[PDB]
Amino acid sequence: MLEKFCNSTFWNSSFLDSPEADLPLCFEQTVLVWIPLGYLWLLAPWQLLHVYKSRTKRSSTTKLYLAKQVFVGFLLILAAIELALVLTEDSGQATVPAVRYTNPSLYLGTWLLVLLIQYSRQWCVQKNSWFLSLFWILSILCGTFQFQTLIRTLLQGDNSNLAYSCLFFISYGFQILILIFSAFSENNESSNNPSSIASFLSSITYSWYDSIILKGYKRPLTLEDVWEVDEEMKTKTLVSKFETHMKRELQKARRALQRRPKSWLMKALFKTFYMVLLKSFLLKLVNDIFTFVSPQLLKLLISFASDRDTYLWIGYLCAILLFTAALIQSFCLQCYFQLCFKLGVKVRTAIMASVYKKALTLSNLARKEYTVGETVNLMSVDAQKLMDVTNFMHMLWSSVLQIVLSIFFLWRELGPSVLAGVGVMVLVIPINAILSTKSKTIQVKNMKNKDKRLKIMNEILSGIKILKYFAWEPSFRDQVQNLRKKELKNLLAFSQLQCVVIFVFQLTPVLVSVVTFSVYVLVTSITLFNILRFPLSMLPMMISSMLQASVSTERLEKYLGGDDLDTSAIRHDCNFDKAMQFSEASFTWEHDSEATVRDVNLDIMAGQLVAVIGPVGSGKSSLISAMLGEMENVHGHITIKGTTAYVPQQSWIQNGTIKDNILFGTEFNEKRYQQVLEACALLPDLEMLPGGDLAEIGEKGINLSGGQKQRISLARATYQNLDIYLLDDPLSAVDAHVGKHIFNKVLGPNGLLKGKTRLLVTHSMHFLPQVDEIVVLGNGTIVEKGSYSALLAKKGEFAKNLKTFLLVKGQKLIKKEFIETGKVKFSIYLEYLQAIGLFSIFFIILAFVMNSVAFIGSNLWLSAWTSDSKIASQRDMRVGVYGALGLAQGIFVFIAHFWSAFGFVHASNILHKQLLNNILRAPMRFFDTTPTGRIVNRFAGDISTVDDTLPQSLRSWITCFLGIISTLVMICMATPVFTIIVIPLGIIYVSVQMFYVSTSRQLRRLDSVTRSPIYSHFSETVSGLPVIRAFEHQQRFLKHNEVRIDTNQKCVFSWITSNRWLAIRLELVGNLTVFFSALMMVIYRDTLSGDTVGFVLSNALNITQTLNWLVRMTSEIETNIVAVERITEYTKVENEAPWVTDKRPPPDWPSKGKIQFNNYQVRYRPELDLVLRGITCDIGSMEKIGVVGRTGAGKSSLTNCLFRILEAAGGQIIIDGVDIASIGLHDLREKLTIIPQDPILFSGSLRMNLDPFNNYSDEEIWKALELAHLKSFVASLQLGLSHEVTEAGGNLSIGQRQLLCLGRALLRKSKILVLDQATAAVDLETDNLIQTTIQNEFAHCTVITIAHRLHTIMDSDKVMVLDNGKIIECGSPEELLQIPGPFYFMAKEAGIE
Ligand SMILES: Nc1ncnc2c1ncn2[C@@H]1O[C@H](COP(=O)(O)OP(=O)(O)OP(=O)(O)O)[C@@H](O)[C@H]1O
Ligand SMILES: Nc1ncnc2c1ncn2[C@@H]1O[C@H](COP(=O)(O)OP(=O)(O)OP(=O)(O)O)[C@@H](O)[C@H]1O
Ligand SMILES: CC(C)CCC[C@@H](C)[C@H]1CC[C@H]2[C@@H]3CC=C4C[C@@H](O)CC[C@]4(C)[C@H]3CC[C@]12C
Ligand SMILES: CC(C)CCC[C@@H](C)[C@H]1CC[C@H]2[C@@H]3CC=C4C[C@@H](O)CC[C@]4(C)[C@H]3CC[C@]12C
Ligand SMILES: CC(C)CCC[C@@H](C)[C@H]1CC[C@H]2[C@@H]3CC=C4C[C@@H](O)CC[C@]4(C)[C@H]3CC[C@]12C
Ligand SMILES: CC(C)CCC[C@@H](C)[C@H]1CC[C@H]2[C@@H]3CC=C4C[C@@H](O)CC[C@]4(C)[C@H]3CC[C@]12C
Ligand SMILES: CC(C)CCC[C@@H](C)[C@H]1CC[C@H]2[C@@H]3CC=C4C[C@@H](O)CC[C@]4(C)[C@H]3CC[C@]12C
Ligand SMILES: [Mg+2]
Ligand SMILES: [Mg+2]
Repeated sequence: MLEKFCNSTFWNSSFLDSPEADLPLCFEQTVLVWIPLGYLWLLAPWQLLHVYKSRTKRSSTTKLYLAKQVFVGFLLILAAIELALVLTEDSGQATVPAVRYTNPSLYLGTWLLVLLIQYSRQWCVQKNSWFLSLFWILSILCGTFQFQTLIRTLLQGDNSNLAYSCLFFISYGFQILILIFSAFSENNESSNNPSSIASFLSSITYSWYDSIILKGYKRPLTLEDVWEVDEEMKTKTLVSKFETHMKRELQKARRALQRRPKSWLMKALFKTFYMVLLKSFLLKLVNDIFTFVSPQLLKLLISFASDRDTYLWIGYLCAILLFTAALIQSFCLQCYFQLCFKLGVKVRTAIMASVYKKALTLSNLARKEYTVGETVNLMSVDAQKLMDVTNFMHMLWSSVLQIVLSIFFLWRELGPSVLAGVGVMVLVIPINAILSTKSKTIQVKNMKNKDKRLKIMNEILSGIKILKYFAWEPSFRDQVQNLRKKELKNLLAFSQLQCVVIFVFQLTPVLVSVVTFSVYVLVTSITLFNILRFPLSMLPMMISSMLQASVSTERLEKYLGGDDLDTSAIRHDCNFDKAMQFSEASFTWEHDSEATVRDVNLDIMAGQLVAVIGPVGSGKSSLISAMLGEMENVHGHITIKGTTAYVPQQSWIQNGTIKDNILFGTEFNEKRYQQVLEACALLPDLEMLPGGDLAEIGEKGINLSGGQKQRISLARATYQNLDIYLLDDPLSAVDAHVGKHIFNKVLGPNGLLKGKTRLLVTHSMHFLPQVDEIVVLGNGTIVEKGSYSALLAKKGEFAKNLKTFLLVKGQKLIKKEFIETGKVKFSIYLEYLQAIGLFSIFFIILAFVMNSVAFIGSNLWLSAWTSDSKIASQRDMRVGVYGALGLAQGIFVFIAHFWSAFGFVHASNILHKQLLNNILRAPMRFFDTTPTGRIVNRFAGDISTVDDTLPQSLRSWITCFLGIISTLVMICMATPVFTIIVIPLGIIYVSVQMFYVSTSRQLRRLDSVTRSPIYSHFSETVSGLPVIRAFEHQQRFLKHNEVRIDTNQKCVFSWITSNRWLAIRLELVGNLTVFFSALMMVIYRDTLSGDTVGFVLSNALNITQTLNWLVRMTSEIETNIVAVERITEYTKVENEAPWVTDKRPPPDWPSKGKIQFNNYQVRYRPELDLVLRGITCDIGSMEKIGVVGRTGAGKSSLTNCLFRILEAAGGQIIIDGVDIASIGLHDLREKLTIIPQDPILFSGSLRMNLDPFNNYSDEEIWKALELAHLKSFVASLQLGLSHEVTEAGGNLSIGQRQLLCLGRALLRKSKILVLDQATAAVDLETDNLIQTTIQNEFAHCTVITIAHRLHTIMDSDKVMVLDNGKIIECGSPEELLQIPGPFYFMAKEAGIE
């Protein structure tokens, strides 16, 4: 009874039938005033409860909030006085309408709830939310109509409720004012990111990002200028949530394998993030619905102009509806896209952090498979592939929806003829199936080859000094080139298959459209067909994305399910009688191989210093590692009471100052720091360093000697002040004086650690009498355990062994990475295109043009065939000639794509070859100054970007440009002056492009400079896992990674937002221009010719869309070319001396050994000082000489300068009358042999490590191995010589590694040989045997020995001593011992005389 209540008519058809239309007022006084109010009411309580949940604190009284409350209150007072006037009018003995009395009460109750909502919000972080703004917008849109009819009525006649009309006008004015005041948002004393504090109208258009883009345009950006991320998007929250879900899923899925890591990391990811997958799904449906509604509005508008007897308001209503629909669709799409992209960033960050966290606790048997380079791949290429699958996920289902709905409209117009089209769709299926199943395995092969290449590259970058000392560059260059060739061969086939898929996808719709009407027997269309082809053109991108993502997900899931390390063997009982107990323990390094340590049982009380001695390969370090628990238990248990401290045999040094390394995360003191430095005799050397204590060290202690590194490690261990100390040979690199001082001042009967228990493993019998108990290990088991005197009395093996024995100047090292500032130089473009090949470009451009001309000719043929040719064989031919054009355009887009694939690969090949070749020829300063993180980043991320992203962008751009050229040519076919409307549009589109490019490019560069500190930190942690796990400093080594990941996330999020800002601008501009063009033709409704206004609209839409796409394609191209620009920098680095020069020495150049220095001077860097000065000496023919000096004197530098690693700063060195500075580097480094101080071994097999040239047979290798005392161990191995060695030679002990190095140097049989501490970790027996071997083998040679053990140096023709780079004494050892000097005192300290 609506009519009875309002005393009016529900709806009159003739009311709007007149040219002037006016809907009934009571309809508006009801439905229009119900929608807005109800929305506010039935939504209010839920938001009230939400505000109640998040009630934390009250903000200050913002002037804006007070003003808005005052305005609402005055509106409420206006409603109240209107109600009072209504009551007064009704009091005059009359019957007022029900609506006139109910309305004011409804308005009063509404304003009251608004006041509460506006107030309650004061307690929330966002003062203006979507609720009120949407309510205001709905109220304005509803009240527009009422105002229209009311004012019309007033114009017709003033005899009405003028007071009512006036109060309604002032009320509508309040509503407009309130909305205006709402979009404003105060700084709310909030200096954080303005993302949180943002009005809804200012948050749907990204108006809060204008400041960053303005400052980027004014001046180049800076890392400090990017606002920090939101609280939720930090690393810790995602890490915790994903860790919980992944652990639950892994625990659930591990039980299945028991019935037999099967299938997970897809359920866990879905379960962790399933809110974000719902909002995007909801938005996609709305976007699609608006996408299908808009064409109907356009068709109705174009049909309006067909008849000239229509009304006036139809066109304006259609234009307004079109504008509103386009705006809403744009806003929904942008939001949907941003949601998809952000979840992509969240999942990437979670994966990276989880991978790093898992890397800390992997078992040895599982860590032997994944090295540093392989894992660095998983946290770069694989994780990035997962970032790219989120954008094309919902479009899978969305495509099927749009296809089905569009097909329905065809059936409406035509009949079952369109239906038959599904048959072709059925065929499209198996073809994709066969092509995809065939292309999946190629990605796996490519991933494996990339893993191998990076594994080789990392070790190459780590071992640069030995490569140069040995001149092994070309072999490794060829080794890398072969793998690159294999990888490119694999990638080519994948590119071809992608081209075939694209061809099929592009060809199918044309034949479908042809066969739609092919069946003549049977019985805007093309517009929808074209629309329908849009969701059926980008599917190949979807297919590639999910294939790559599936392979990545498989390889990560395999990695993350690795075995842990068992710890239920080392019981930490604080309540223990002593401090160490072994109940017949037996541990093994491998899973189930032979037990390295067998049947060990011993116990040592607290405060006892015991020494562990034995032969090479006995198993001492294995025992200490078992104590740490790095081996797999087999039988027994070990009880440990207290903490532990570790001093590894291979010293590990971090990056930073010496003070930071010594502290190792501890409160700085003064009464203990000084004591530690002085006791470890690290004081004199520290004084000589350029920066003193605050001197930068480097990545692996490159800027240090061996003794300095060992003493730094010992000082750190003694400063940390733990309970149990496990020293593994800490007095090997130092000489007699320093060793005696350290033993008498740090660890011994009277030292710093006089109370803590000490367990030291040693090879020298000098400090044995001052110990408490000694143990002699043999074959992994204890042979004899007793005190010094007892063992000597036993007359056992101990007696036999003893009888045989008797910023200021140079603090800043690493320079900050230089970031190009400004535009990208055209030289980069010229270089890249030149690599692809100029001729190849010509063939493609010509082919794509043929596609366009055919497209144009095909469209012209459509135009001719339409209109019935101005009113059946001719018709049959006209219908028939469509597959010619379709097949033509398909084969043209095939040749273009196919031809491009061959080119891009050839370019990626040339670029990588040039980069590798140039990097391999840099000096040592560049290698020691920059960490390996930057080089690895350039070798992996940029190469992957060049391989993958650039082609697609470049192919896409050429399509768009030719598209406009074609569209422009078609438009200019007629209406010649129409070309003018393009110029203002061109300027408008160019302007936004020349304002967003500056910020987009600089954000890209900043991202690729903040990505390396993540790789640079993952390499120094893996190398020092035992120290970290022994010192229990694990929780500290994760906050650094979290910070380093958050820094990169900060740049990535800001980049994605900038893309959205540009789109919402370009789409708005296109909407506005399209709407403006449509209205003008509406005004000219009487001057139209043959309704030509029909197509003038269709053309405008296509033009704007292509223009918008191009302005988006060009920006991407620039940001991706930045990657090639960053690659190019490492191609023009300073080079060393020429490898081979015109000056060529004759064969057998070194017929004798007559090295003769002459006042040699050398400095390591041009900024540092001189390390060698006044060196004048002579080496006689085939003379055995020995050089001995205190640590830091420079002996290693002296023997290093013979290989031209450092250019001479004055003076010259001659070898048989031929100055060294006049020959090629490979003309000298080739003829000499040297065994470096630090033994470094490559990966692969033992044979490859012995000679990576295949120039020797097996028999000579066996003989050389016998000569180096390695026959027993090698023969006892399962595989004779094909045994694999882990990276950095972790599969062998130090003694075996040194013996292997000696055996390797024993093969080249050169003329000049130099020893550099070849017996550092070798027992005296083996030392004597190898000394006899060297004496009997290198008789016809010149040998230089650098050994701190004077036993070997005793027999030599000349003995040289060094102190600070200056030779002090020189002469025969007998003369030096006879005359009281430094050598006599050194020998007396050694106790040999
Ligand atoms: N990381 C490892 N992986 C596998 N096997 C290993 C590993 N380290 C050592 N081994 C095996 O254990 C043997 C003994 O090594 P270990 O380092 O314990 O001996 P060591 O006597 O302490 O050596 P050194 O005297 O050189 O310090 C090796 O020869 C090798 O067979
Ligand atoms: N790569 C380097 N860069 C800069 N300075 C260096 C570098 N290597 C060494 N030095 C400086 O030269 C000093 C001597 O180093 P060097 O290795 O030549 O001494 P050494 O007496 O031969 O050592 P050791 O006796 O332990 O073998 C170092 O203490 C350091 O001050
Ligand atoms: C407040 C805003 C949103 C209103 C938007 C619509 C406005 C511009 C429209 C709606 C109704 C329109 C009026 C309808 C009828 C007449 C009578 C005619 O003899 C002169 C124009 C005049 C007076 C129109 C002026 C423009 C008008 C007021
Ligand atoms: C829907 C929202 C967004 C906008 C509403 C605009 C409405 C109220 C406007 C748009 C076009 C207008 C019409 C345009 C032309 C005429 C013809 C004239 O002789 C009488 C008024 C009349 C019939 C107008 C009435 C008001 C009108 C229908
Ligand atoms: C309402 C806002 C949001 C959009 C702007 C709509 C504009 C284009 C509409 C609103 C009112 C309209 C006018 C209303 C009345 C008339 C009188 C009629 O004899 C000729 C058309 C003319 C002159 C209309 C032209 C178009 C018009 C000005
Ligand atoms: C199939 C492909 C490889 C054919 C080659 C296309 C060439 C001619 C195209 C592709 C990308 C284009 C570049 C894209 C972006 C810019 C930045 C702009 O500020 C100047 C023009 C410049 C530098 C373009 C020059 C022409 C260009 C290099
Ligand atoms: C849809 C609309 C808002 C898009 C219009 C593009 C606007 C944002 C662009 C187009 C031209 C641009 C201006 C072009 C030139 C200058 C002069 C320079 O010294 C300061 C920036 C300034 C003042 C630019 C500011 C941004 C600008 C006004
Ligand atoms: Mg050892
Ligand atoms: Mg040395």
